Amino acid sequence: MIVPVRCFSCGKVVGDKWESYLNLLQEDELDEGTALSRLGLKRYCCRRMILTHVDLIEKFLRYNPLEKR
Amino acid sequence: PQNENARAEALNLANTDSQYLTPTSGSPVRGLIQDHISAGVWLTSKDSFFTREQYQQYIYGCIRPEDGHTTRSKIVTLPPTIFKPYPLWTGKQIITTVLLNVTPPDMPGINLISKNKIKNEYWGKGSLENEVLFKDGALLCGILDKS
Amino acid sequence: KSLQYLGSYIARAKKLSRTQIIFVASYLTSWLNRYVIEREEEVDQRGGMERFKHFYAAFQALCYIFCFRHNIFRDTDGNWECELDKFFQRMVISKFNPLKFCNENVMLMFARIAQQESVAYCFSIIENNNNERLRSSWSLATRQQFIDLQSYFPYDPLFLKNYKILMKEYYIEWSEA
Amino acid sequence: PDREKIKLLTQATSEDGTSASFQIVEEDHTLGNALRYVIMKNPDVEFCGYSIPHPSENLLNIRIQTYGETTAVDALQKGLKDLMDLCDVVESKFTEKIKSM
Amino acid sequence: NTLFDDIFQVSEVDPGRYNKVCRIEAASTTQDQCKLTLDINVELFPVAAQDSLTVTIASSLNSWRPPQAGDRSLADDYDYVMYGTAYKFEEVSKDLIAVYYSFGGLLMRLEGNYRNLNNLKQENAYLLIRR
Amino acid sequence: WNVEKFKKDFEVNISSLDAREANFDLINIDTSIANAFRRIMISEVPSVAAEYVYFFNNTSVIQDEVLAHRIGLVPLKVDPDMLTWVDSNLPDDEKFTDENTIVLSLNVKCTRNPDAPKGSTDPKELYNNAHVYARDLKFEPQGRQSTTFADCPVVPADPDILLAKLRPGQEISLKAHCILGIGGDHAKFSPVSTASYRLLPQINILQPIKGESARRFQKCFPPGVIGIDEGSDEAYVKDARKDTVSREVLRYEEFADKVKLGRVRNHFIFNVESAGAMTPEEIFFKSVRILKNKAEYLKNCPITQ
Ligand SMILES: [Zn+2]
Repeated sequence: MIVPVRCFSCGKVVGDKWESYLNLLQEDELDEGTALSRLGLKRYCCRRMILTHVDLIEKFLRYNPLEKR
Repeated sequence: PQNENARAEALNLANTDSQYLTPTSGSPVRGLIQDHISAGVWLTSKDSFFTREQYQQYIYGCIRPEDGHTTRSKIVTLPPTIFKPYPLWTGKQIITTVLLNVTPPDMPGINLISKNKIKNEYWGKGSLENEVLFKDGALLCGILDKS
Repeated sequence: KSLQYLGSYIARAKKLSRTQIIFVASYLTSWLNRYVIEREEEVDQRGGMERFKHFYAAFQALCYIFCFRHNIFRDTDGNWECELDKFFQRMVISKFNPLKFCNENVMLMFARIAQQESVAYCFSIIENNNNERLRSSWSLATRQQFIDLQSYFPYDPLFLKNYKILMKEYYIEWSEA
Repeated sequence: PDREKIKLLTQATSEDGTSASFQIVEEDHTLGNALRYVIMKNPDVEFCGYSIPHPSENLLNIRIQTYGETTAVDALQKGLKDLMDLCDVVESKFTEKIKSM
Repeated sequence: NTLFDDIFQVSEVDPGRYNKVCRIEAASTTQDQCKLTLDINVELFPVAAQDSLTVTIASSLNSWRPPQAGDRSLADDYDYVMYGTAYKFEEVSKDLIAVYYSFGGLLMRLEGNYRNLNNLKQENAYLLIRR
Repeated sequence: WNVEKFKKDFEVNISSLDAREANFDLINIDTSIANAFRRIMISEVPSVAAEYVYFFNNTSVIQDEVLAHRIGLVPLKVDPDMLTWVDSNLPDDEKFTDENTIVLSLNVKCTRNPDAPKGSTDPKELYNNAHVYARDLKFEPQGRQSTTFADCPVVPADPDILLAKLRPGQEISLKAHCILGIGGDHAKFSPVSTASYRLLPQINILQPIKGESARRFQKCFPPGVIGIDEGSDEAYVKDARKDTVSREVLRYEEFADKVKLGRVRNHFIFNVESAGAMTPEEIFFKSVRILKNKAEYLKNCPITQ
């Protein structure tokens, strides 16, 4: 749903890396493997976490029962 | 079961242990499968050698002498196959050692001439590894198999 | 259990006569002397020290009895009834090694008192015993019930207000002995 | 003390004590393998191995047999001591290299 | 005591499908009728064709335990030593005989004249090889 | 063997040390012991992490237990030596003390932003406090801690960890108790973003290889591993330490005959990354110490029959 905090296998913090990773692909126009490297994700353990994350939460958030649409 | 008559029956009549042979044709129903067959072909291969340290460790890891099979209250081992330049035991010796520690001591070792599923050609010229030979409880030739 | 009862009773029951007590001592040392004479040979043989529960049980009772009533076992001369001086030592140094297997608190108190009375010297045997311990074997599955059974004394003091008062005429508190 | 940690398995320990089996609670391969490595360096040890009955009971079984100069319990102690000393050597060496680095 | 020795010359060294063991075929240099087949841990004792190996079978060396301070035995005189069992004897012809040894699975077949192999019995034996 | 013989032969090489990761070799040590350190570093070196989370309110889209879980994964920059262990046999009142426990609070409400640049997608300008970060965990000192931790406030090691997201009207309100624990119990306590080793490469060539073979052979290993010498024109090994052991050589038929691939066999190349609380070297030291105490604690326990 939202970025996981740690990599499942490494233990390495990964949750601070989602918003920047998107900005790398978007703004700096890098490919995925270059951007992952720039964020320090070396082990394929860790590259997998950010490479394949689906920010499904951003869908959930569009249904907010506490505001007049 | 809730009373000693039923206990006695479940431990002596319907218990797993007897039921090695089926009553249909009188053949085995219990055996090892998959990993254990593949493992056996490898462990009992002529290419298989073990140092004193490894040999003793394989033995103790599988014997569980702290059981009802106090056939001795001391684990027995064989002398190594290769004495010099370096003490080495073969895989076939691990098997002989196993049987030696779990069969009755007041009773001669098993004698079997059998065959396995792998043709001699697969090992190379002059091989006899298809022939399974147990003499006095020792595996002297052949690998162990699904058969 | 009886042996615990027996020892607790002799110790506590105020209305007992010197001779009824000596009677129980005379039974115990007698029965004990025989045990050691007929059985010590079985210790270095096959089995454990549990084979001798009953020995320790009786030796406990007798030791316990000596704690509460040692002042009685000195006859007019100043000699010991039942040769307690010579007798205790013999058991203490035997192969059964009572000191190791009986209740710890009694064996300790017996040591203290026996040593004080020039009756026996156990304290080095105790030292040796709990040294060998840090570094004569008994399962402990069943070794505990015994330690349990040897800890219970059915006539240790009462805690019921009235009954206690009523018993006083019939009771020897430790402070009294 | 703590009496529940290590116990003798009296049904596989000989009269002369030159052979014995111990069951240690709360220990796996970590200590077991390291301890048998050390023990087997003792020249009076004729046999030694460890095993783990089951991955689900925290138990470690060590077997020691000696050639008769020391008891099995002795070998266990020398092994344990040897192991401690061995760690010291490592700690000290590592320290020096960090300093010198 | 010693039961058999001879200098053999190796014909073939076949690694089969293994990579620590090789099957050796070799003929005696002293008897025209004496030949040999032997599995060898060639990682511990490499052998090439045309090598000449001295091969000894002995009943004892003058139970096993790691070498100690100043142990001396027949093994000292050789490079490679194995312990094993004789498990089969056979008549090959009116004159010649073959004995079969197993060393924990590594197999030896020694064929020779029935007088040349007289001392070999169906017992255990040590095998000693030196280059 | 002998402990002195070991001392003379054992050796350490420190390739790179840093505040987060260490790369170093242990040379001439037995695999059983290298493995011990490795296991211990991952699973038995204590750390501080959130264990109990007390919610007073959470009307976000993320469920309590899940939120609690992530907070537990946040690596707290706390020296575990500054804390004593909790005794889990006491009631809750007695259980948590100023030597036992660290308290974190979290208190966010999301409101709508009036001054949003009309036609905006960014939730920073659309909403106030839409995004909740680990840095938003406030450290609330208890008792003596106002003093003890005055020189080192409790801060997550990775401030920018995304913890939750909200929309107008939703609030989160929680206190967390953070205590000592070990990785073997739960991985949130593991102090590593991983400690592991590899055995050192040994590439030994079984006969000279030169000319066009040398160039070919050289390309089966990463850049810099295999060198081609000028003069003999033959290939040689520059540094095995850069090799990844892909076994690529063994594919090409011409070479599979002429190379054995091995290790300098005990020789262990360790790589230790810290989750952020302690330095690598501290974590490795602590493990070498932990192993020694196991041996020491055991030597001093009486063997019960
Ligand atoms: Zn990862």
